[PDB]
Amino acid sequence: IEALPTHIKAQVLAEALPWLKQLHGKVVVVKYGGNAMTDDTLRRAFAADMAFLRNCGIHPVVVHGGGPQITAMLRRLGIEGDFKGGFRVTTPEVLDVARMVLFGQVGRELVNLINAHGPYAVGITGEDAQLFTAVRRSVTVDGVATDIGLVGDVDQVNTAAMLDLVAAGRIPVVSTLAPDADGVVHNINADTAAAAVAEALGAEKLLMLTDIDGLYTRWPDRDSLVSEIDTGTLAQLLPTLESGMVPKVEACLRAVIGGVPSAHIIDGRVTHCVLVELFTDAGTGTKVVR
Amino acid sequence: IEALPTHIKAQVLAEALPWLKQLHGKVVVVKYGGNAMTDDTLRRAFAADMAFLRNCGIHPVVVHGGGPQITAMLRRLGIEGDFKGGFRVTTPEVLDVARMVLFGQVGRELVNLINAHGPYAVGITGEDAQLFTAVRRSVTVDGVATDIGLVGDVDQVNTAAMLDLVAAGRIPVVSTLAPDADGVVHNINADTAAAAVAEALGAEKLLMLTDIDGLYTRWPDRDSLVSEIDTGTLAQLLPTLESGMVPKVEACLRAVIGGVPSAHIIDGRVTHCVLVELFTDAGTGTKVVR
Amino acid sequence: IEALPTHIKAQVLAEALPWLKQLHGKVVVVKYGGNAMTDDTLRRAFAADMAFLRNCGIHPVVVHGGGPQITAMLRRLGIEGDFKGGFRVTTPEVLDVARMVLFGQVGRELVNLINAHGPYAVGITGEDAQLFTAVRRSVTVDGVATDIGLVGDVDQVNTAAMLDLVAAGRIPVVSTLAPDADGVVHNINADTAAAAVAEALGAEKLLMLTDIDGLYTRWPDRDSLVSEIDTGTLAQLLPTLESGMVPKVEACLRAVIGGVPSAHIIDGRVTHCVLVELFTDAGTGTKVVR
Amino acid sequence: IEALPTHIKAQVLAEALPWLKQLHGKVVVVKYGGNAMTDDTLRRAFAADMAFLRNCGIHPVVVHGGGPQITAMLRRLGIEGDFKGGFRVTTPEVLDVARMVLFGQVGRELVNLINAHGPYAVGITGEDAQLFTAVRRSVTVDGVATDIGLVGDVDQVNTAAMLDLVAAGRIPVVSTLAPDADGVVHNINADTAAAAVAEALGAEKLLMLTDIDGLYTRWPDRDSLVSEIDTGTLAQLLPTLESGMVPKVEACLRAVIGGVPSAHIIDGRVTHCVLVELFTDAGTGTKVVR
Amino acid sequence: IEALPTHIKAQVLAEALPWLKQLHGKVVVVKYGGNAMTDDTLRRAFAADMAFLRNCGIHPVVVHGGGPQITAMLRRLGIEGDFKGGFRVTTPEVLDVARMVLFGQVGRELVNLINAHGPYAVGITGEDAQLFTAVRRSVTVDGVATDIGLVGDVDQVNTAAMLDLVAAGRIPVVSTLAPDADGVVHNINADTAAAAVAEALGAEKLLMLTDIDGLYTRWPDRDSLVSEIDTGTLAQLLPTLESGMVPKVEACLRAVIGGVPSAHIIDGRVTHCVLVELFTDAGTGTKVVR
Amino acid sequence: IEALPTHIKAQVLAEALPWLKQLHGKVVVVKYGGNAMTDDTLRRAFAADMAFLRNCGIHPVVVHGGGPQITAMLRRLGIEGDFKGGFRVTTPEVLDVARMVLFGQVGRELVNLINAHGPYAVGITGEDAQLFTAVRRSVTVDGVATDIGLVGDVDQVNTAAMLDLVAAGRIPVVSTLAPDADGVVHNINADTAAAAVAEALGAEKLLMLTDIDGLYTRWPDRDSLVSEIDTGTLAQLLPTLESGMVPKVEACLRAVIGGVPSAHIIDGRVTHCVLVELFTDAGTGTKVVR
Ligand SMILES: COc1ccc2[nH]cc(CC#N)c2c1
Ligand SMILES: COc1ccc2[nH]cc(CC#N)c2c1
Ligand SMILES: COc1ccc2[nH]cc(CC#N)c2c1
Repeated sequence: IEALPTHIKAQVLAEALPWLKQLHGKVVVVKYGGNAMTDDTLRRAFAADMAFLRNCGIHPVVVHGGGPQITAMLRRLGIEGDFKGGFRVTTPEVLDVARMVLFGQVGRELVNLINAHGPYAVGITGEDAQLFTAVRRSVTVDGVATDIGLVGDVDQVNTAAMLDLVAAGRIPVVSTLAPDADGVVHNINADTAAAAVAEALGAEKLLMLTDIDGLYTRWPDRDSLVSEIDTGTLAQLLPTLESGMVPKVEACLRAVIGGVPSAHIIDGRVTHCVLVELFTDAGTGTKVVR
Repeated sequence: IEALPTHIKAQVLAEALPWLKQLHGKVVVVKYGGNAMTDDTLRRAFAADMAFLRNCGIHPVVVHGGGPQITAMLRRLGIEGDFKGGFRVTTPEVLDVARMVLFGQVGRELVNLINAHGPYAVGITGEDAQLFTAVRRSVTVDGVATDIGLVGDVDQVNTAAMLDLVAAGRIPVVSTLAPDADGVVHNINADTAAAAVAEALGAEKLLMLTDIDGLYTRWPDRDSLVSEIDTGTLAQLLPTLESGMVPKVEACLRAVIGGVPSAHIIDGRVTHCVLVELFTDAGTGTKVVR
Repeated sequence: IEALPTHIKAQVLAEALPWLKQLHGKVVVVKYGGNAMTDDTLRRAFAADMAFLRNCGIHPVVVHGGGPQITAMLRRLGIEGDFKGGFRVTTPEVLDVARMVLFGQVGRELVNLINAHGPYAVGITGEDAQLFTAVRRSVTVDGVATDIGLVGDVDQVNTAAMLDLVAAGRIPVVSTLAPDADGVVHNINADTAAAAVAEALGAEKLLMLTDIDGLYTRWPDRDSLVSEIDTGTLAQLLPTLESGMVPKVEACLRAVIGGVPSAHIIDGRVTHCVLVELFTDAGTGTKVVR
Repeated sequence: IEALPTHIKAQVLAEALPWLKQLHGKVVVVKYGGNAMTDDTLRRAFAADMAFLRNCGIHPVVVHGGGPQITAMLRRLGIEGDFKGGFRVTTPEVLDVARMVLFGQVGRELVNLINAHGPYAVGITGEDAQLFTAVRRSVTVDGVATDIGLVGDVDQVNTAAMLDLVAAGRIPVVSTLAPDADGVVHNINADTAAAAVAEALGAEKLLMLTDIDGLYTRWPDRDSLVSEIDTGTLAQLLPTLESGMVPKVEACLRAVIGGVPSAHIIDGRVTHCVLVELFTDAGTGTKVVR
Repeated sequence: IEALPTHIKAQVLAEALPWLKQLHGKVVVVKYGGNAMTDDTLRRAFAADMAFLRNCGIHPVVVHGGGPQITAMLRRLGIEGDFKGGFRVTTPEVLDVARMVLFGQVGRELVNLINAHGPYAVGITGEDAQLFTAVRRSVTVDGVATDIGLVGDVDQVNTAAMLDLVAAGRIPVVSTLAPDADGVVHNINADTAAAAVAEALGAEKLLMLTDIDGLYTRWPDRDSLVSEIDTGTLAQLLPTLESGMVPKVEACLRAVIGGVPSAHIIDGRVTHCVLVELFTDAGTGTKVVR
Repeated sequence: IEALPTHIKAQVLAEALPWLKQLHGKVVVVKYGGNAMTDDTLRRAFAADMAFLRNCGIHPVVVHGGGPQITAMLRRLGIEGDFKGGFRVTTPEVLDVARMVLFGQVGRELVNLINAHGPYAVGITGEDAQLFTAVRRSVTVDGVATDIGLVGDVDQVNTAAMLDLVAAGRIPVVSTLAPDADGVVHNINADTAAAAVAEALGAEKLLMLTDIDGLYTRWPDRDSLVSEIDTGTLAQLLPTLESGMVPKVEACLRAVIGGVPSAHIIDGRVTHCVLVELFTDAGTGTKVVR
């Protein structure tokens, strides 16, 4: 990268100014998952990008999944799954394992990676300082609403306490597990939790790290890819998308309808995707507005 | 407990005043382990006692072990141990498991128990916000100093950041794992870590929850039990005590020599031991001064 | 009190937790009078109980009477009383004496007693920093409303300035004398003033130290005594009670109707009554709610 | 005062600027006694002058005596005096009376007078919030040091707590009674206490209201009067002055040696003396420096 | 001024108290121009008067004109004027000169004069920290509304940022030039700007330094001069006054209608006019209320 | 700039992180002059670069010259110069013009340019709030020290007040004129003033905008250009450099000897030079250390 003239190194920097000003002093919630989380080079760049934001006076908040890791640990422990539709029933035993893996393993990697750049990252769940609570969610399989155990949605968020942490110059790394109103800890889908914290905290943007270029109208036509779309005409598209796409899209809808100015679905496989989406116009993602 | 006259209910309350005043606004570090951690009734009372302290304007800081739990999980995972002397070699694989169990399991139970009383408890390791670092410790077996993997002592403690958390009305529940200077996470003996945070934070007292009445001069003579002892004549006794006793006693020495006014070894098997040691003279523990 | 097993010393302490949490950070106004004020052992315990509250992070505010002391000083000075019904006409001369005795004698004893435990207690009247004002009250004798001099009710209270003092960790000891709108100092009935500060400050509880077990429905049937009663059915009882009882009861009504959660009439003759009423269920008092 | 041209009304105002700047944000301790305290017109002007200072952002602190009032009350109460030399033995009974008169009568008049201008004045003794302590003083009669009861000197002053009160925009009116180290309240000579608070608080000036023009070298030569004098050559004069003069002069010495820039002895019989001494060069007083 | 008895030096000082209290902690906007700005003795006294206010804890804000100075510099530069009616067309070239003279010359004199008394004065325009903006004003000549270049009225005022400066103990010296919404700097009539800042800042008073005794009903009858007048009956007089008088009077109307308690037109030729108007009843000015 | 792949737009951004972290929360003093000040495209980019820094939470402080502009205005005014050696004698008349041009013209352009990006820029001299003072400097011509009027060096700097302005999120644009100890305003060489504020404020870096590539050892050998040099071996070179170079180099020496970590001489003719020097390694400048 040394053979690039110094006068264009300058212009790409200067073209970040309007987004630097837009984002200065603002909350940005980032849901992190996919291959940006399993490849060492992508995950290092993500950590560095969160340190970037922080050394700009932007306030990143990180929400992480970990689905495959939970599966692998359950298998190492020889815990037999029960399945309704294609969901695993989260028994008390499976919650324990899930909590142990998300907060004790996956979140620790990200904290330590970010903290190679400074004393920034701090891991939390809904359990810590009652930062947020959960309500038992139910799922519908082949038409009928069914219970699949200790799985919930984010209920309410201690907005104030949360915003103090970011003000101290700290980056919350959020494992999505939280008590219900009786203290019973539930596991929350990370895409959903991200949307819910973003709306609670009054975030400026919600970034979705996903394993695709962006939202395709009529997959797999290459002509279908989109830069930007509103909630109205997005929700009208929701019933068509592939199974894996629904969660990333419903979170974008819940967030932007919730008042977040824009939610973004960007390519977690691109190294430094967070930087390209926030500080350049060459975004491969797709932006969502009302 | 209803058949006790109301005029003696009053006196036992009034006799807490001199310790309430002594402890108001002060840091108390509590190392929690043993049966006060595995029996539901004792562990609930401990949680309630930490909420007590906090609703008095005292600042409890909780440091927890978890030795047996780590063993059990390693066995469930079929991870083969390597042993020098009688210590397990903490490989990278064993650290991961240890971190996962201490922070993702054992610390979560205590956080949720305390948080039945309010939004108080918050789990941390040395990794979070770089709250403290570790230095690789070595051990001596049958005379020779030997390496037993990623096991360390607390190196340095972010005293300021730590004291802000307690000031926000929060109870840190500390899992004793911390980066070394190269970011490599080590597991720290919980008795040692407790002594080290206590000295760093300028704690007023260090409480040691242990599975005994107190320190016996010449075990097992019942006539040997002691109420109070200084560092000088305690250190002269250290080479005699049973293997399990050394860590609880060396931490008391490192802490009180470090400037902590008094370290206490109290009976974790007594329900509400923390209350009896802090607010009554009927302590079964043994106090340590210089 | 040493022959009581250490495991019950613990339980009576632990049973204070729910009231400690309820009262942490809250204002409690205590009207102090009667024999809890003239016996050295009771008055010392009261002082110690106010230091207790303060070393729990509770905010006590003390309002005191002094009726008998004023009488005695007037008699020592040979000041002749004028009496309408059974009230003394508070002339300018009698106000001076009253102020001198309440603020210069009775309030000083309590300040010095409390301040044996720390730099806590601070004496004030309505005159100091204009903390509250008075409006000339009139009385009805044998049916007709009559003037009995410079006697008033609390008019308005500098709520903000008052709440700063408690925040500095100080215990206001309030002598109930205050300017009217023309600067003319009036003497205010202490039971009434207590109710009025309690409502102004948003106190959590109002404690009434009185010389009885509690409120009797149909005195002197022992079967008449009550633990708890609301304002509606209390006010319906007011026209029956003994002359001395009216002031303690009307203050409870004005306070709980004013929004104070509960007012209490407790036995000032019991040593440490404040402790038993606040931190035990063995209360001899009687609680008042709406 | 209306027949004075408006162009000289202006100049006398403008000539206050250098003292306004010198005194802005500074502590000025004023000992108030004498006829400036017994004549209604002088005492009203003094009150108004303290409100002046405060509405300039200067920090007045008022210390008051009351010797004659104590005598009169003791006589009304028929309390027999015991006298060694010409001092009254302050028995426990005489302390009580003294405290009652100084704090409950004399200090109340001044508080209410000042508070005709705003919520400024606040009465205190050493007892309140432990603002200062006393040490038992002894006196020498006809050569021998003799005990004359509960009379002391100011020992130590809670400088910080005191300076917070002035910062809240409050004027402390100080009755000079304070606990000794065992809680035993003593009466302190007001001239002495004034010097001691002035030095503790780092006052800019100490003002002494006295019943004379100023310090005369060789009284009663009119040619003897002085504008200014240092400590060295003042102390050399101390053994000559009239009995009543010693206390006003020793306080000036203890204060200016203590580091207070200048102590002043001014004419309490002049209406608005405080204003003339602080904001004009036409001072009748006498200034003291090192 | 030394031959004036010290007892009347005192009374004129004491008669400032009610205005000192009224103005303590309040904003006073002063428009400064005329001969109080060109004579060295008057301008020094004005500077000293602003230091007076500040060393009383009053918050002066200074707005200055400079019409004649701009003319003189334009003439020295040989810049030819264009005139519609009797107004100069402010071209880009004339703005530059105006800004250069007002902010770089006239405002510097006043800053340095005030700052002989302390680190008080600070020069600003609407350009600095976007403290206020301008909207292009038009004028009506012989009946028709006409453009006369880059001349505007104060549009909106950064009230908060402005009030922080005064709180730091600083005196803003305001040159009345400000950007429009496109960044194009305009020159604002100083009388108008003064009224607009006064209303924005919630000033207690607006002082107008002008070259006259006060507002005459039917000039030049000496019997016409007035002490006080409301907005209603003032506005009904506006169409009659001399050309130079309109701006001083319309600003008084815009300010007092805007909520400022009183605007004053005082005699800038009297040395220390600000002092006489604020702290004496011998005002030659004329006060305006609703 | 659109034809550049998005994966290299990312890398140049990511390579700013180590300088972003180094500079976060730090003071950077920038001396601005030369063609970066007279060409519209360069001066706009400079303004934008100062907004960049500010929207990163870096604290820029701008010091500006204006030599040629002063000359031009003096010539337009027909003010005859007096010259000793090749310096103009700054008479009172020339100071006035200099102040008027620097603060009223040159500084206004930069303030308005920066303030197109937000309410950031604020113009000051040493006169405002006494932010810094000057001491009359003398010059040596052909060997002899000679007076050339009201020209000085920065004497002392109100470090605290200055650092508050930057903390409020404001960018001081400094015209280098300041009072001496008698209030007599002097003109200060801008290169010198920049070095002096940088050292006073504890700046992290001093940036020098100059019209060259960088410091040449033996000009004009192209082989002479340097990236980095310490003070020792730089000072040994000072006696050789071209006349225009001395001021830029002596300021670098006074600053880095004064404790500033690094001073930089960079190419004001490169658009966005500030960005390239601070956030890229492709610097054309030359860095100075001890
Ligand atoms: C109050 O909310 C929380 C929750 C978890 C936390 N971990 C570390 C900190 C503070 C630091 N450094 C913290 C705060
Ligand atoms: C502002 O209200 C008051 C009234 C009386 C007081 N006495 C002592 C203090 C403060 C201390 N320590 C105080 C404050
Ligand atoms: C924030 O608004 C402004 C505008 C101009 C200023 N000049 C000097 C200061 C602060 C100081 N000392 C200042 C503040």
